[PDB]
Amino acid sequence: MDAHIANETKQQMTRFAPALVHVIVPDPLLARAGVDPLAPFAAHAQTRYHGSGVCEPWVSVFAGHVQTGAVESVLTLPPLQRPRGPGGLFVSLPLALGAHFDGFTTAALRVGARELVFTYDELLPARTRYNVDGERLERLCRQFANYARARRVAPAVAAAGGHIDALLPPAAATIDGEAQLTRGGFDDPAAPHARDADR
Amino acid sequence: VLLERFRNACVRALLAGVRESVRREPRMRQIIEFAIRPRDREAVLDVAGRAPALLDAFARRLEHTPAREMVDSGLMTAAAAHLAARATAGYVTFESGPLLGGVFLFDYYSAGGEVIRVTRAPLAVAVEPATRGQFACRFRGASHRCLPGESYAYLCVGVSRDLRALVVLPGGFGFFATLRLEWPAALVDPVLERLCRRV
Amino acid sequence: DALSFLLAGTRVDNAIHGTDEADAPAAPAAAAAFPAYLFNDPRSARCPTGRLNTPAAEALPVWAPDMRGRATRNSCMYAAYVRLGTVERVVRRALPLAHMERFTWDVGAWEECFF
Amino acid sequence: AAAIPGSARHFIAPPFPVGFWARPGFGEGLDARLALAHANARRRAAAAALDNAMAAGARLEAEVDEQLRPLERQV
Amino acid sequence: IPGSARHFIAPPFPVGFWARPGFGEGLDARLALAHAN
Repeated sequence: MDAHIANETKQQMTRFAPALVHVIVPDPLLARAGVDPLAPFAAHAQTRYHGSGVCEPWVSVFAGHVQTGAVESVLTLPPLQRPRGPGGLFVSLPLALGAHFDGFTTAALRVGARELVFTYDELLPARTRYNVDGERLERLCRQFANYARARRVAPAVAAAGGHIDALLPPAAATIDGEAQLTRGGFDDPAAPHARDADR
Repeated sequence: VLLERFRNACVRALLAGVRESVRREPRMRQIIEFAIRPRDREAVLDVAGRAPALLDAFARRLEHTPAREMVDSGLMTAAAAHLAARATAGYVTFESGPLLGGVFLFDYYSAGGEVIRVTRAPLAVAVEPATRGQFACRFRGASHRCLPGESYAYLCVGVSRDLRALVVLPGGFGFFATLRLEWPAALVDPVLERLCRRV
Repeated sequence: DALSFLLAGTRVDNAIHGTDEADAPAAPAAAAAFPAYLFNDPRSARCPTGRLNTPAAEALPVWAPDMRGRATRNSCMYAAYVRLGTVERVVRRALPLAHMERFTWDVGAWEECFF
Repeated sequence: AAAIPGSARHFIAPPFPVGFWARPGFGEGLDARLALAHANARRRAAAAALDNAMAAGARLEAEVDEQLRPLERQV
Repeated sequence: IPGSARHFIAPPFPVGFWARPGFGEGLDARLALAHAN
């Protein structure tokens, strides 16, 4: 996740592209692309418009390849649990947009030898999925509560554990990243207004 | 489509070159010095017997192969090095110093039964005119024994920055061959933006 | 000042090529200009202490001093010296050498030379 | 270690079939390969994009059913 | 003979035991287009 932060700062401070996008290419994709992980990386990228053949000069981006479960490394904190699952390199590609982001104009990625293409129409989804992260976060806080209650480490954290206890139920907890891609549905910006108008 | 068309053009060039150099009913002189032991007259006679089918299978193979596997090879490397001049704009490679014309980049091929490329990275050999029109081989940058035509089971092909190809059967027998690349001009800068850096 | 002038070329070419590889942002925002006209303004927006979280105090001007990639002191470091002692004479005489004369050892602390 | 020395006066004359030149698919700008590649690439990308769109569309009937729960409450 | 020169490495096994080259790929390019159509 440090890769995404580094790329965001390098983009905002210098403006080497209009906007950005965060991507987690997993293991089997890289494997079928002909590229191998666990080897020295050197990431680059360029944006190639369609129908003309004008390519902006390449730009180096910071990529960091995790080894064990990747998706959970975005969701969990170190001392409370360990991730699990497949793992691929984090990266962030540059874009070219601002008024009507054109379709069919790709964003070409470059790794040690091979190049991958990512059509805009494929990269940028309309609706996001922010409603399930509340369900994730409550479980995370309950997790920290049951840790602080049992491990008996320090008083300052014990007070916070007691507060969390008295705030929400202490039942149990576990965080699962794979379940995030399955269970959820896409969040739209209306439904709160539906509930409100029904109120 | 762009990469497939470019590769088709390069292969058409090379195959037409060897085609024209062999069209006239030839007798090929071993252009590289190699002392052959006196019991191996049988083996060079066998090379003589299998030269035609070997060249035919080589053409078939070099044609049918996909494009992702070819771009790292020396064929498209020297084709890009050739296009780099006429493009009227500067261009720098990614991971290799410029070719410094005079050096032939080799791509081997097996000579027994099934014909498959063996070399992962190209071999940077340098020809040098020697006694009685028999160019001397020597190679810096790579270190791979049996350089051209030294050992059996290695058909050796290589094209210079100036796009002049040679073919070295086992034992040292072969011929030079010129190359004429036929490709439009309205698309040169796209391909060179995708295969170089333009700095 | 003696070294600052002695090593002038070093300090010059060190202050400019020293910040390299640090992503500086784009042109600095006009909000970065620290407003000075507002100190001795009798009539101006004001806010007593004890009401600074998010009150109806939004009327204060914004100023974002943002310093990201400029030349820090360690960037302009060019020399460092330390006192060794006192000397009478230096003669040159032999591989070339330089014999001291009545050296009195008095070691001092280190010193920075950046400005 | 007595072996034959190498000099350019050595030649090797392979028996070529005099019809070796006019190989039909040879020299011609290769059609079927580029065409087949384009075909398969389109057919794979279309399946990918269809699966992507369906992944969002998998909530249509559910949204339509959810939207009208007030009109039961509104009587 | 002389000069510390290079030698042509011959097939270790007898000559009869290294196959005449070929190329076997039943994947035909034309009919593939006809089926994909």
